[PDB]
Amino acid sequence: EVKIVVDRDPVKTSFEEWARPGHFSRTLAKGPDTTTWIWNLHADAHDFDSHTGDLEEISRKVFSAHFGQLSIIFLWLSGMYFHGARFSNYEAWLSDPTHIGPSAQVVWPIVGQEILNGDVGGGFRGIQITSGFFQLWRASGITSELQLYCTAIGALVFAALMLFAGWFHYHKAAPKLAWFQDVESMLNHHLAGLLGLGSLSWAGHQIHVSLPINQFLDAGVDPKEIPLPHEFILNRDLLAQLYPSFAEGATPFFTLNWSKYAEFLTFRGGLDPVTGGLWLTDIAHHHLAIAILFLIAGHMYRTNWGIGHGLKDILEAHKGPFTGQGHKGLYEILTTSWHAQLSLNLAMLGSTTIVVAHHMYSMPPYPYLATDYGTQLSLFTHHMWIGGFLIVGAAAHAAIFMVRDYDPTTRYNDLLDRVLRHRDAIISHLNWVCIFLGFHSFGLYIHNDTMSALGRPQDMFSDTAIQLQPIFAQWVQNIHATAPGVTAPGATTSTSLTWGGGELVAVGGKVALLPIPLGTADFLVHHIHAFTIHVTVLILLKGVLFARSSRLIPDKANLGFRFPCDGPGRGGTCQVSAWDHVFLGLFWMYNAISVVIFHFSWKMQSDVWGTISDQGVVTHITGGNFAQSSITINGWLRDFLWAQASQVIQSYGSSLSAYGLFFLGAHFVWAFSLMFLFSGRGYWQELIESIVWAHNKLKVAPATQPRALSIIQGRAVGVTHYLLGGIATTWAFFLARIIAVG
Amino acid sequence: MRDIKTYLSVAPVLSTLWFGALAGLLIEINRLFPDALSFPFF
Amino acid sequence: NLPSIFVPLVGLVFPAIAMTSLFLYVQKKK
Amino acid sequence: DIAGLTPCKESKAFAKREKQSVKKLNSSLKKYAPDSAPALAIQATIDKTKRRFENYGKFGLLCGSDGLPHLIVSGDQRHWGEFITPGVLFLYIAGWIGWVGRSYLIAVSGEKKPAMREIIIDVELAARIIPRGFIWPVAAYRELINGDLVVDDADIGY
Amino acid sequence: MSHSVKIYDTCIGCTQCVRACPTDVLEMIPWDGCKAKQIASAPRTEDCVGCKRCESACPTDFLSVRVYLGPETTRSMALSY
Amino acid sequence: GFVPPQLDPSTPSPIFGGSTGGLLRKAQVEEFYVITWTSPKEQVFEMPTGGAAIMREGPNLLKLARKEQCLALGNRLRSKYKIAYQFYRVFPNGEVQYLHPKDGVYPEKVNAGRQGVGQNFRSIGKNVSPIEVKFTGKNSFD
Amino acid sequence: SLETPVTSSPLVAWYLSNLPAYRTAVSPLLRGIEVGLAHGYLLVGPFALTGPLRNTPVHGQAGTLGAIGLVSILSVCLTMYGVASFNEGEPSTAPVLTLTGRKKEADKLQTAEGWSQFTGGFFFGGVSGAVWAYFLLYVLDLPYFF
Ligand code: CLA
Ligand SMILES: CC1=C(/C=C/C(C)=C\C=C\C(C)=C\C=C\C=C(C)/C=C/C=C(C)/C=C/C2=C(C)CCCC2(C)C)C(C)(C)CCC1
Ligand code: SF4
Ligand code: SF4
Repeated sequence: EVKIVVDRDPVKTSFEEWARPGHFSRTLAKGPDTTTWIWNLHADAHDFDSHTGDLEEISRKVFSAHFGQLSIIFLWLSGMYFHGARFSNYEAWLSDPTHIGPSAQVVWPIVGQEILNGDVGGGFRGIQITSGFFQLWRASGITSELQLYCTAIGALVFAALMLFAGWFHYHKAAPKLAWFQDVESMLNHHLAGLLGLGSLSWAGHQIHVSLPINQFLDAGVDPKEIPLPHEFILNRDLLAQLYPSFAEGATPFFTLNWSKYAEFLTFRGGLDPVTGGLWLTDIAHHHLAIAILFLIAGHMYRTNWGIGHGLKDILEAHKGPFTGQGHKGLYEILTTSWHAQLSLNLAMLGSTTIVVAHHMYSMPPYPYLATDYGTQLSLFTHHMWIGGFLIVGAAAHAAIFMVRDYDPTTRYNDLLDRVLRHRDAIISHLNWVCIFLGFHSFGLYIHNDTMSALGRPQDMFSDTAIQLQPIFAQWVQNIHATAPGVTAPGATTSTSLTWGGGELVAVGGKVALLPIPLGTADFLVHHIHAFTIHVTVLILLKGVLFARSSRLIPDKANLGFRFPCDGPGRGGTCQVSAWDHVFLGLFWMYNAISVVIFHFSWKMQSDVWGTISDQGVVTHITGGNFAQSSITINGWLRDFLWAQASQVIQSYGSSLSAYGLFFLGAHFVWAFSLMFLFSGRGYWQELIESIVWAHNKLKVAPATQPRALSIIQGRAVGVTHYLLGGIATTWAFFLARIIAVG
Repeated sequence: MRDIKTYLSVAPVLSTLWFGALAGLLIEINRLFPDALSFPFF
Repeated sequence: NLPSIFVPLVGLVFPAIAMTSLFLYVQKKK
Repeated sequence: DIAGLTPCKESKAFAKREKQSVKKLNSSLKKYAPDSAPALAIQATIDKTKRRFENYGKFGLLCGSDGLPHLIVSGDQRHWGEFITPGVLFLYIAGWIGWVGRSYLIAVSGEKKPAMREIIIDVELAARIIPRGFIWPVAAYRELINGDLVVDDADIGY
Repeated sequence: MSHSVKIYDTCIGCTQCVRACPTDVLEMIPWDGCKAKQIASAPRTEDCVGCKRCESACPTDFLSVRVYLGPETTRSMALSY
Repeated sequence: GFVPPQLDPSTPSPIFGGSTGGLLRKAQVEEFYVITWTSPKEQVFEMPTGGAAIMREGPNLLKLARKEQCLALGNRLRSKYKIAYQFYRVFPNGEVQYLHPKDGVYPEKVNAGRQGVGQNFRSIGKNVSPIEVKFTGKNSFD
Repeated sequence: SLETPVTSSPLVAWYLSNLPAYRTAVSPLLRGIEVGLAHGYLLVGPFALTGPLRNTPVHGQAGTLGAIGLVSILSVCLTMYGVASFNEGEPSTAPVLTLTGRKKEADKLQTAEGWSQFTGGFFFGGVSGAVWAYFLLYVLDLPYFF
């Protein structure tokens, strides 16, 4: 069956190699005859599958690499907790979080950057932050710098431990194949073990530490004399004072009359007006139910005993009439090629990151989070960016799998075979859908702008003119606002407040959430999003499906994954490798994310965020001009892009001045990218040649023969600089604007 | 041992330490001579 | 006045006849 | 007074800039305890920029019509503490670096594959070649005298 | 005749092009101007697609087989429709 | 030249579902190609334009659009299973032409009998400047 | 090639074979005028209802004349394509083989003169369809919504 088989001490911890670069690649280890060697060295370091031919060694290598990654993550967490401990105003922030700006970074007074340590309130000076740690540290009842300090220490310990574990598992006790390739027990554990018990232990930490101290702070007390956590579990009488049921030990649970615990485990829903956040009772019930669900899920597959399924015994049964034999053998494909798994997991992880970004703003989990505007905004846009990048990586590695490790002779399948057998139909129909959406979602904006600039407003696309109504969205919102009436009696309000029914939650003269109406502008922006997503999918899916062989080049696969072209023959064959398909799709994903985040910023600052008067009149941060100025590109310039770019541009000579400076460098690089994206190579090669002559004239010609970057590396550096410029520009814009006005 | 010496003589780490030392020198000069615009020695 | 006669002609019908004439030409095959 | 630029030892707009700067700094200063280390550093920067304004009002800095220093690089050594002396100093430094690099390369050229020593420097040879900078003006000089600095018709290969 | 191929006496008769010719254009013939006593030949330039992969192989001084471009045709363009 | 053609017959086709990589209007109006080989055993092979299919015993017959795909598949069959092959061209009149070997022996190696179409007996640097030949039909490489 | 139920089925082949563009058992001019009147009845609707004079009591005649103009433009385009691609004594390029394999007479619809008859029929039919849609939309006009 399945056992603990491993091997002993393959590679010794000897520095013999560190002084010899490129030991892994036979060609690289010979020596740098030119300068392209030092590019090619970094370029293929992590390329494990091109260093061997057996999956055992590359599996060991990736097992060690995961430990390296985890060590870096732990070190980052430790740095964060430290800087919170020794360099923040966290205690003053806890004193009253309504109007005290979270700052967690000071700068040394050397070169005039003292102005960076701007006024943040609470007798502190420091660069304001928007990471949003403080809402978490108030949720977990840290409420003391000693806790941050010791947590940073423990994080450092875990980091060193993981680094050790890595070194040991690669060098000394290397796992074997029948361990890795055994996915049944891995699924079994990770379902039951990691996620379930994780959520369970967190529910523990919440019901036994957070809930009481948070309730006390909501009652209003200086956290100095707030009783320490362990003094809430050792002596029961405190929790007894809080929750009568909680003073009944464990009888009401075991004896199946769970309703007694109804006080601290409940299903209220909505938000908590004391902090706008979620009712921690609800989130505790959530984490606990999720723990139980993962535990009961974990027991699916047979591992050693006689019960349970087998991932081979599940696929082959499914075989429909149209497709034929079904998923037979697919189990072998997804167990014999790492790149396949990397692609699948990257896709699912990007999608989950996006849905996390979405669910965050509309249901603020933490307390006093939906009122620190910049934090909410920055979190949402960061998660969106991460999701986009993960998705593109998924597509790229899927293409790499399609090229290298796919083969019908032994890694056969009858499903993917059919899929590839009609690729042309797929790409054609997706292309036509892309054209259709492009037309009927952007030409609408063009028509609206034109009919505006021609003095014919009553022929526009808006509520006051020829009208388009997003009826399905309002239908769903009505349903979600009337569902807690009959369908979900156990709830108290709608699942969130953004559903089109209820009241508004406002703390400290500022609003946090309220109903959200949808106008024709929302219809148009949603169709823009749909179109751009469809085009990115078109690019990447075409790349994957045509990575093997196209009707232009018959044997593309033999030429490898990443090569620049196939010469200028047959009318020119530039950018045919799947690698170049990903190079293209990157820009379109960037554009999709950019327009999405702009739409989000405008919609929030024009319909939700803002301040509330003493009487109750709302005056939003931007005045609520969305439904009347999002329908013209010229509007986007005037109402949003130009106007709300003030705070970044007057930012010189103030605390926010750093956000100003980047706003130029971001643009600059942004420029710079074109120089690599537009030019070619031969020109630069000849220029380098003349420069080498000019040097050689002075007996300075270096033996590391200069060489203009190879084509693929040129495109890579170009796209990297371009993404950097764009993202840094929107980053500076967002931070400066929101943290200045809000 | 000598292997780690030849590794340390590889341009990345040597360059990092050299640049760190140079930057430290410059920032210390700036500390000991704030804003240092002219050459008020001769 | 005269614009109403000429502008529509140099905008639609004269460009149309020019385009169709050049179409016919470039599609010739002797 | 080159083209009428008075030194801000005597101009006024300089005093106005100084006054407004120290004023906004002081107004910012009165939002903490008079002893808090941040307030202390604030007062430190206040006196620091003050003594900067003073130093500028000590070295003949001709000063614009808007209250700003303005260099005078016309060649007159009267205002030379801006270009001439720092220029020749940086030229000395640059010649240092250029000569030491060139000498290192010319030396290490004589090996089996000089690329292996161009990526991984001969830090011993590097250390015993590096401090020669004090010779860069004179040494190269003799080179050009003896014609051992340039080449005539050897272009490729070496 | 759409494109054009040329071969020059710096051919060392190493025979990499033919092995890398995608559409069966080149071949070798008995010569007396190298050890291998064989030189290239292009009697099938009609199907010459135009990719430089052939002359991307010739490891001579500068080159020994050139691919000069010219007009276009239906087969010199990889058309399949 | 004792190197006669083989006059491609009509023999069965490989087992394949038929897919969007087949022929188009071009093949039906201008020209197409047919590759033919004898196989040692029913195995699996990836067609040039999509997916994979199985071959049969004896001689095979596959049709394709352009010569490049045929020759790519032939090189695959020669480097993967060590079998010989031919491919023929067809014209809508009914003509059939024999293209690849032209003697039976690969063009990879020497076989006397081939003429010398397109040689220049001078190094590449000896070519002349377009001004010396302008306003004429001639070009430098001729 | 692939043959899904879409591209291959009794009802779909039946329908596509019954519409005028493939029923070779009729004169090409008649198929042309039939498709013309079809598209004529077709296009009047949105052009009229959503035109730039919809808020005016003339919107009917306006949309109808616009439809007629578009029909005329497309008939011009048809004749132009025909004179471009079809020579005047050369053979046809229509599919002369059916699904079973019955060698079909070369479709006179796919001839220069046949394409000309088709174009003329289409133009006349489009005009008739447009005026018919007008007379049925603005005289006998109760059971509709517009
Ligand atoms: C000590 C080495 C050295 C020396 C003496 C020179 C000398 C020269 N270079 Mg130059 N160069 C060098 C290194 C050097 N270069 C390096 C490493 C690069 C790549 C970054 C270049 C890139 C370069 C370009 C692109 C151009 C020149 C040009 C020139 C000429 C005019 C000066 C100029 O514009 O430079 C400007 C200054 C630079 C480009 C900075 C490069 C100097 C580097 C940073 C010093 C390297 C020192 C060494 C690597 C560190 C090791 C220290 C030691 C312990 C070994 C001049 C002959 C120009 C020319 O053709 O003139 C006709 C020109 O267009 N160089
Ligand atoms: C001093 C010096 C100099 C100069 C320099 C310069 C001029 C520079 C510039 C620069 C520019 C003109 C621009 C720049 C820009 C930059 C940037 C722009 C950066 C960035 C970075 C980063 C790192 C970012 C990041 C991020 C973001 C923000 C987004 C996404 C996320 C993350 C976080 C990634 C000289 C030569 C004299 C000499 C040497 C030294
Ligand atoms: S072009 Fe160069 S590569 Fe393409 S076929 Fe003719 S010779 Fe072989
Ligand atoms: S060119 Fe290079 S490859 Fe072609 S024949 Fe002459 S030597 Fe052999």
